[PDB]
Amino acid sequence: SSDLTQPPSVSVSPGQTASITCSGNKLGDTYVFWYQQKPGQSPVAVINEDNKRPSGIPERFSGSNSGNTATLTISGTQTMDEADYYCQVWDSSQMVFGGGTKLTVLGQPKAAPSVTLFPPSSEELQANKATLVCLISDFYPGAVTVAWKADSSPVKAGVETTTPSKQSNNKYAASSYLSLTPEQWSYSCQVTHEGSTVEKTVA
Amino acid sequence: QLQESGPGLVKPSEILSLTCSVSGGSINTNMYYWGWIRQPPGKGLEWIGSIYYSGTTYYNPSLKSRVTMSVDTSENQFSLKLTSVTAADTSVYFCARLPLGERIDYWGRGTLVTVSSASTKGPSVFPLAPSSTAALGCLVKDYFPEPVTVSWNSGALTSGVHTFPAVLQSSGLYSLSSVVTVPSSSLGTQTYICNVNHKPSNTKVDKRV
Amino acid sequence: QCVNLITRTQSYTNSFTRGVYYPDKVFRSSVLHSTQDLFLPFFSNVTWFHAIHVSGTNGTKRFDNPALPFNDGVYFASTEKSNIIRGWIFGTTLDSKTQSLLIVNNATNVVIKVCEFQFCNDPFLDVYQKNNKSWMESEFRVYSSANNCTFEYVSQPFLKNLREFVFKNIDGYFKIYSKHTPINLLPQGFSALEPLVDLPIGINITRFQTLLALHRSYLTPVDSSSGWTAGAAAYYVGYLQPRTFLLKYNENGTITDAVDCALDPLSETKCTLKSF
Ligand SMILES: *[C@@H]1O[C@H](CO)[C@@H](O[C@@H]2O[C@H](CO)[C@@H](O[C@@H]3O[C@H](CO)[C@@H](O)[C@H](O)[C@@H]3O)[C@H](O)[C@H]2NC(C)=O)[C@H](O)[C@H]1NC(C)=O
Ligand SMILES: *[C@@H]1O[C@H](CO)[C@@H](O[C@@H]2O[C@H](CO)[C@@H](O)[C@H](O)[C@H]2NC(C)=O)[C@H](O)[C@H]1NC(C)=O
Ligand SMILES: *[C@@H]1O[C@H](CO)[C@@H](O)[C@H](O)[C@H]1NC(C)=O
Ligand SMILES: *[C@@H]1O[C@H](CO)[C@@H](O)[C@H](O)[C@H]1NC(C)=O
Ligand SMILES: *[C@@H]1O[C@H](CO)[C@@H](O)[C@H](O)[C@H]1NC(C)=O
Repeated sequence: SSDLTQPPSVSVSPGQTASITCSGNKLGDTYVFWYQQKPGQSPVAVINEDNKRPSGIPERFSGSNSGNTATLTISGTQTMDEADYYCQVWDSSQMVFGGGTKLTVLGQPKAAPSVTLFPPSSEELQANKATLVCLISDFYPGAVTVAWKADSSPVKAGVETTTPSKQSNNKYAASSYLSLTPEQWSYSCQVTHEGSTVEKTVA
Repeated sequence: QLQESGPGLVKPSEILSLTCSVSGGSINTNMYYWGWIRQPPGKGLEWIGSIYYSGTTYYNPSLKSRVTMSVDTSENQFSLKLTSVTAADTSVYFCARLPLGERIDYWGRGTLVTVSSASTKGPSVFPLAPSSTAALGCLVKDYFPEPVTVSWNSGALTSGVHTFPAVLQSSGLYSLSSVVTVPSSSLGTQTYICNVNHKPSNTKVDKRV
Repeated sequence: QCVNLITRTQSYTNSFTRGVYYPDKVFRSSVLHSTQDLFLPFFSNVTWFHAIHVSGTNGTKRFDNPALPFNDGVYFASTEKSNIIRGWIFGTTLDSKTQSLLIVNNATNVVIKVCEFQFCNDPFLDVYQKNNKSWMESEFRVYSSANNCTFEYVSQPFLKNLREFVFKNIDGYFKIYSKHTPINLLPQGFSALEPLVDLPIGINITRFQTLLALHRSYLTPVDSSSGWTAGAAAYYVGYLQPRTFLLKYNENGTITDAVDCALDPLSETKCTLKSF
C-alpha cells in the first residue's frame, strides 16, 4: 500500500474483456476497493474486498488481487461501462487512491452534430448587448471546430467556445457564443465535424 | 443520504468550511467513519480526512497542518475546515460514509468550491428566442462563481431538457444555456418558464420563454 | 482504523495459591528456600474480566474497555482456546508522547516491540479472510502509528488449559514467567511459573491492556464483511506485592509447595521455623 499505480487509459472493443490494473507494494496483504465514476456523477463501488460485488452491480464485473497487482475485469464490455475506475486501499492511517483509469469503448458509431442557433433576445438588445448562442449536441467523437460568418464574412472577435464534454448518452456537447453590439446586429454558425459542416443562419 | 453545505467561493489565504448532514441514520455508531474526498475538475480523487463518533480523526499527511474535522452527533452533522487555501484547493468536495473506516459505501452529491479573489456576480437571465418540434431555452449570462442550476417549470418539465456546460469567458465570468425540445403543437397553449438558481449570489429567477 | 467494539464486565474471585514462580535460575532440590520479592499473595481478591463483542447493537454508550493499572506487577490468567487473546500492551500514556511495549502472538511467532505507538482506544487484531482460504491479521486497529522503535524480539509463541503469566518491570528488565496447566473446572494446588524471557528495556510502565483478535463476519460467501463475529474473552488479573515466601523444592528440583509468611499467624510460624 501507500502508493497505488494505475494506467491512465484502457481502450477496449465492445463485447471484449477490459482489464484495469492497480499496482502497489504488497497489495495482496490488503483489501482493494474499486469505484466507477461516470461524468457529472459521484463514484459508485463496483468491487469491495478484492472480489465482492455489491448489490445492483452487473455480474460482468470481477476482481482479483495477488502479489503486487489488483485487477478489475469487465467481461462483455458495453458502452455504458465507459467511465473512470479508481482503486482504493486503506494503509495504516490513510486512505490511498489510484490515479484513475479512463475506460474507452471503441467501435462507437459516427454521429453528426446537431446544431441549434438562437438570435439575441429583444430583452438583451434593450440592455445595449447582443449574444448569439450556438448549441451543438450529440456528436461522436468529441472533436468539433466552430467558425462564425456574418453575411459571408468571418468574424473572429467575440467568440467563446467550450471544449466538448461527454454527456450521459456517451455523446459530446459544445457551445459557442458571439458577443455583439446591437449596431452590428444574417449571421451563421459553421460547425465542422470530421470534414462535414452544419450551418444555421439567423437574421 | 448525505448532503453537503457551505460557501462555494473562498478568498485565498482564508478558511474553507463545509458541513455534511446525514439523514436516514445516526452518526452515533461505532461501525462507520465520516470522511471528506475532493476531486479537482478533470483530475482524480483525494481523501482529505475521516472522523469518528468519538472525535478520533485521520488526516491526509499532505494537508494535516491545515485540515480540521469536527463531529456533532446531536445534530447528525460533521464539518471540515481547511486553512490557508490557494487555487490548488479549488475542487468538488464529497462527504462520504466509511464502513469500518476503510472503504466508501455512500457518497455525497458533491459541492464545488472555487478559491479566487474575484467577487460574486449574479447572472443576467435572458429568454433565448422562445420556440424560434421547437427548441426553446434561456441564456444564463455573466456570473461567478460556478455553478448555476437551471430547471424548467419547477420540476415537471424534465423530458427534453438539456443544460449545456458553462463557458468561461475572457472576462473571468461564466455563461450558461439550457434548451428544451417540445412538440410544436404546444407553441402557445403551454406555460414555459425556466428557473435559474445561483447560490453564491443568492439569485432566483423565473423567466418566461 | 480505530473502532470501539468491546464491553467489559468484571467480577471478583479468589486466587487461592496461584502465581508462584521460580525466583532465580538456580537448581535446588529437597530444600526449603526463603525469598523476598514481588509475589501474588495467597487467597487474594483477583478480578475476573469478561470482554464481550456483540454484533448488531445500537448506540455507543455500552463500549467500556479502559487500560488497567500495572501497579508493581501483574498476574494474568486465562482459560481460552480459540486464540482470542493474542498479547498485551504496556506503557504510561499509550500514545506517541511516550514509549510503549507491544507483545503479539500469531500461531508461529511472538513479536515484542518497544515503540512510540499511538494505540487505539480499543486495540485488537483484525483477522480477515483472503481468497476464501487464508486468514490474514492486521494491526491497523491496534495502533495508528509506530515510530522511534528501540527494541524488537521474535521467538516461538507464548500462547481445559489454563495459561498463567507473571509480568514484572524491575531495574530496566521486563521479566515474564509462564505456565500452562491442564485443568477441569482458579484451581487449587500448585503450578510454579517458569521464566520465559528477560527483556532489557528501560521503560516506565503504569498501565497495561489486553489485546484480543476478532474475525470478520460474512453473512454469505458472496457478501463483504459486515463487522466482526461476536466473541467473548475472559481473563483473571491480580497484582503483585513485596512478600516473603518459603518455597519447597522436591528431589527433582520443582517447586511443589509454598508458604505466604504474612498471610496469617500459622504461616508466619511456619516461616519462622523454616518448616511446613
Ligand atoms: C473484592 O473486592 C471487591 C471490590 O474490588 C469487593 O466488592 C466490594 O464489596 C463491598 C462489601 O464487601 C461493597 O461495599 C458495600 O456493598 C454494598 C453494595 O453497594 C452495600 O452494602 C454498601 O453500600 C457498600 O458499598 C463494595 O461496594 C464492593 N465494591 C465493588 C467495586 O463492587 C469484594 O467484596 C471483594 N471480595 C472479597 C472476597 O474480599
Ligand atoms: C505471524 O507473524 C510473523 C512474525 O511477524 C509473520 O512472519 C513475518 O512476515 C513478514 C511479512 O511477510 C516477513 O517480512 C517476516 O520475515 C516474517 N517473519 C518471520 C517468518 O519470522 C507471519 O507472516 C505472521 N503470520 C500470520 C498468519 O499472520
Ligand atoms: C512513570 O510515568 C508516570 C506517569 O504515567 C509518572 O508519574 C512517573 O513519575 C514515571 N516514573 C518514572 C520513574 O519516571
Ligand atoms: C522520534 O523522536 C524524535 C526525537 O527523538 C522526534 O523528533 C521525532 O518526531 C520522532 N519521530 C516521529 C516519526 O514522530
Ligand atoms: C521425581 O520424579 C520422579 C519420576 O519418576 C518421581 O517418581 C518422583 O516422585 C519425583 N520426586 C518428587 C515428586 O519428590
